[PDB]
Amino acid sequence: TAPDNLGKMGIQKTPQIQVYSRHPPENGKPNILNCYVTQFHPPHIEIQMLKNGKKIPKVEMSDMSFSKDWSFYILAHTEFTPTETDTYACRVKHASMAEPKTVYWDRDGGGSGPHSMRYFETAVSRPGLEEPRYISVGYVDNKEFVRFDSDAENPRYEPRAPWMEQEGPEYWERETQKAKGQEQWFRVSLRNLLGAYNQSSHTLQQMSGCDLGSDWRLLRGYLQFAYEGRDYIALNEDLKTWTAADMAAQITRRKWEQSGAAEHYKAYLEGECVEWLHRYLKNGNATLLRTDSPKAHVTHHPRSKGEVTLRCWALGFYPADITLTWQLNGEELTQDMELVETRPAGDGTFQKWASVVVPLGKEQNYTCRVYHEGLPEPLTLRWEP
Ligand SMILES: *[C@@H]1O[C@H](CO)[C@@H](O)[C@H](O)[C@H]1NC(C)=O
Ligand SMILES: *[C@@H]1O[C@H](CO)[C@@H](O)[C@H](O)[C@H]1NC(C)=O
Repeated sequence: TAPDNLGKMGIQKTPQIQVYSRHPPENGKPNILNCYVTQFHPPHIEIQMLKNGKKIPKVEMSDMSFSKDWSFYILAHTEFTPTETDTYACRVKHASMAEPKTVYWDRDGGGSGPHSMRYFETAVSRPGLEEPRYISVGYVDNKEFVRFDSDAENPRYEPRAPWMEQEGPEYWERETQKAKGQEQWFRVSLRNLLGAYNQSSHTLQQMSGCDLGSDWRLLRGYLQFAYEGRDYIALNEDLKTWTAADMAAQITRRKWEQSGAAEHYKAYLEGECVEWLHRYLKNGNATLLRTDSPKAHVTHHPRSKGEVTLRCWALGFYPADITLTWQLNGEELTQDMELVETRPAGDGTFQKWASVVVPLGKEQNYTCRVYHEGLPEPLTLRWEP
């Protein structure tokens, strides 16, 4: 259930690109190629996937999520069957870069833990058009489940997970009406903010949600806003007081203090947010509460006559929480270890790898350990000659 805002309001980051396959690539066998682009702002971006320099058709996109620091995520993926000589790339156009960036494919909560709900709301003012584009994405445990997009010919909240088909029409009508309210709220706020910062594209973001534990009781609630991808105002953990990021947001804070806005959101986070997440978790039991254990292996990458890189892979796991660690004769090497952010592999599962540089001839004294709730015991494995 989406939040409902009350009183209104009173820079570029270059993307990071990762290109990888869902399964270990075998020539002539079906697979999925992923292009995972993160940490960029503004959200507008153009992504193409290439095979031998040719645009690949029917590329799917997971759109319009963002992280705690307000920078945007996107996942582009397409099924493909690789062969030995083909070359594959991902080409990204973003306003933070002078020219397009091409990255080539190198062939070398959830479950039983805590749970959370989030609504990621973004309005972007467009120069050639009147109204801003307003998008709302709802998430349960890293899984998109609802979406509203004002660029739709008939804008409406739509189900994005199969267990939301269960909700009757009055649910969708009620959520959609909230979205239209939010759209007006964001539109007038964008106009106020343009004056407040004395400006002449612009972005306004909201993130709201509740965190639950394993007992499914409220751990913490959030309600935070950003302008131009930078903190503006956030509701503190007490759900009573506000933290303002600059002098403009201080004016908004005192206005929202006079009007008791914090209590309106406190009631949503403590009651509605918690109770309907419970229902979503139970309706989506088979999907959200499953555990898929990781399959793990170690690869060998010589770099000179004296040194080699060992990379510990974990594939096909759900939920996303996982711990990869390297050890040398029993003691852990976390400080001198190279990791990659846990990444989605395009089918509901996730991937991660961790690497160390070791002297050639001592590979057998290094061990990788994998911790995952889907594993009855932690996995221990080492490079196999
Ligand atoms: C999920 O479904 C199974 C089978 O229907 C049931 O036994 C289990 O208790 C359910 N889990 C939760 C958390 O509702
Ligand atoms: C390293 O590996 C070898 C091979 O098993 C072993 O003999 C040795 O005790 C291990 N540990 C150290 C500290 O050398």
